[PDB]
Amino acid sequence: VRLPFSGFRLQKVLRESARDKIIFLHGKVNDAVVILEKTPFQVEQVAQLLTGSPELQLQFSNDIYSTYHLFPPRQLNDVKTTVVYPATEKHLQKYLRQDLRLIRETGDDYRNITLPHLESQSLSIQWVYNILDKKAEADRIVFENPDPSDGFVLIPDLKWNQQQLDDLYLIAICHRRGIRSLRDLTPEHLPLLRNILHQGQEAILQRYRMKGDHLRVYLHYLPSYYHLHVHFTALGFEAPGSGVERAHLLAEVIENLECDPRHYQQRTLTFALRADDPLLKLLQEAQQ
Amino acid sequence: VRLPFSGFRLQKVLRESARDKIIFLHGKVEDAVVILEKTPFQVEQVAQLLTGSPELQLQFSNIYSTYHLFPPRQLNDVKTTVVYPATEKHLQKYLRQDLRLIRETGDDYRNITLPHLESQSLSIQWVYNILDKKAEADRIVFENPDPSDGFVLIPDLKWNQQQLDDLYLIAICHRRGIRSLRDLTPEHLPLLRNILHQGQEAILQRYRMKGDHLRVYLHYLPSYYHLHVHFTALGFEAPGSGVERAHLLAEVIENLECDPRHYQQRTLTFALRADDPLLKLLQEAQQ
Ligand SMILES: C[n+]1cn([C@@H]2O[C@H](COP(=O)(O)OP(=O)(O)O)[C@@H](O)[C@H]2O)c2nc(N)[nH]c(=O)c21
Ligand SMILES: C[n+]1cn([C@@H]2O[C@H](COP(=O)(O)O)[C@@H](O)[C@H]2O)c2nc(N)[nH]c(=O)c21
Repeated sequence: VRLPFSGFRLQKVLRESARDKIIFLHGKVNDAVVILEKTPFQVEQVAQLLTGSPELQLQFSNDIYSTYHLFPPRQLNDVKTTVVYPATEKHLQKYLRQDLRLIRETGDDYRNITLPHLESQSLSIQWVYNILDKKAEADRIVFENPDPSDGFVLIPDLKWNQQQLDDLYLIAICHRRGIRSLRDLTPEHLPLLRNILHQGQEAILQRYRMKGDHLRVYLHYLPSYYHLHVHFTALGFEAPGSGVERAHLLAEVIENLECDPRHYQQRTLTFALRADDPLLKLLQEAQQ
Repeated sequence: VRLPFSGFRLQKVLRESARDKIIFLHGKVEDAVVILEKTPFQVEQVAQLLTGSPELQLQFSNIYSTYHLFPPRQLNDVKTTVVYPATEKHLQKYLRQDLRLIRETGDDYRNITLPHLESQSLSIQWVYNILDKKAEADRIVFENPDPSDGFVLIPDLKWNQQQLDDLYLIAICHRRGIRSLRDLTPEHLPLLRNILHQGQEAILQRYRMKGDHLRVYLHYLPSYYHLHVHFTALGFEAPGSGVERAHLLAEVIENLECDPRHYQQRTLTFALRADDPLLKLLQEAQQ
């Protein structure tokens, strides 16, 4: 009934998520990670509490709505506490997560700052080509249009174990090379984009029995690697990644191109960067 | 204080989630919805608890060890929201349902969605209360009182105001009759900009949070049909901030600048519940 160490000095919040009601703490002892997570409610305990006189403090009241701070008895307050002692530097590194900042990249900013900065790094996407010519992961191919210009390869995301449909996640990687991102799309890629959208959906209906209206289909701007690929996710599955600051629906990307051929070269795209990403600093410096 | 009703007979669990530790309850008291949500942690006060004497209880063990922790009163705050009297619309709104996506064309909005929308929607009495100062007046963060281009920025109902990690404010325009994104024309640009700029700058004044820490957007299919803009901490993955729901204000403004008839002509994408009559009406029109 005690911690495996004496005393706890907070050195750094490695990561928090108010959505999941969780925190990851790094504290020195006497190196150790503590993790605190609020628990699910039990229906009967809450219902029992609400027939009575719960300890409440009013936050506000408007018409039929009202909110409060409730301070319930012991039974509902359980915090799942996961300690990690000792902690190597590799444990502290895998929990660390950087604050994100928003950036609004005009078309000119892309050509002058982002693109040059990207060309100065040499992101190897050799792994992608190995999938495309089946040197790697051929067993995982769900569907393929083999057309070198307008085709693609559909594969399940590495983390989706495939044992349920709640969290269905696939990605489509285009066969054609040199499409770095959203920024390179023009009406020329419309047939490719249409193939991914409608053949991708038809593929998933066949393999997994999931209708098209159960699919969020999108690209990421700022993607993690620079060779066009599209995400197909179950709609019921909510993660960061389908957020508006990063996800662009393929269907809408296609319609933008049909209405406005130069949309993705001329228009301003909004995305988030880690606060320590040199690109963030370079875009800021150029915008003031 | 006390709840605005007495008793509570659980009729049904509308929605229950282990992921984000929240429960939505339909009770008789006359209907009421009572929402209970576990709260984010306060950093300086967890560090205090751990260094003193925690109340622990071993469960699993190995370097991985697991416990049940029962903290003192301060860390146990549960965000409690009551709708009372709840209407039939409230009961369906919060009920766990299978969601389907729909791509609503400009014509689908005029012939199907809007006429359905004009039949009925949730009362907007709370919005009129904020604007007329009969409720929540002492929580106003910034008001531009211009009838047409003005708004009131106020803490969202969802936010318990205890930490910044889940900062959440809404800007509600003073001008009536702007039901949603689909009514926005270039004449609304000065308003939308006022919300973007004056809204962000007010957040900078009050909370010291820069605008690049902020996600600022509208919901399409909003639950309440009187234009209002959401302001959340970027680091907060807020429900309703997914691409199938949220439209960045700065992007809406620029859409309007490039193409004046954008939100009347273009196809929007949103999710509807399976028990939503709108979904069936739209699906019949598209088959
Ligand atoms: C009844 N009511 C609803 N809200 C908020 O206003 C927003 C309405 O936003 P919406 O875009 O119409 O969709 P949503 O209900 O699924 O989020 C919500 O985020 C609520 O948290 C409210 N916010 C305040 N401050 N006061 C209220 O009385 C009130
Ligand atoms: C090296 N690699 C990266 N990815 C995907 O690309 C994204 C970025 O990966 P990183 O964590 O290496 O930046 C992830 O979502 C992965 O799903 C990869 N996906 C597959 N299927 N196979 C690979 O070997 C591979």
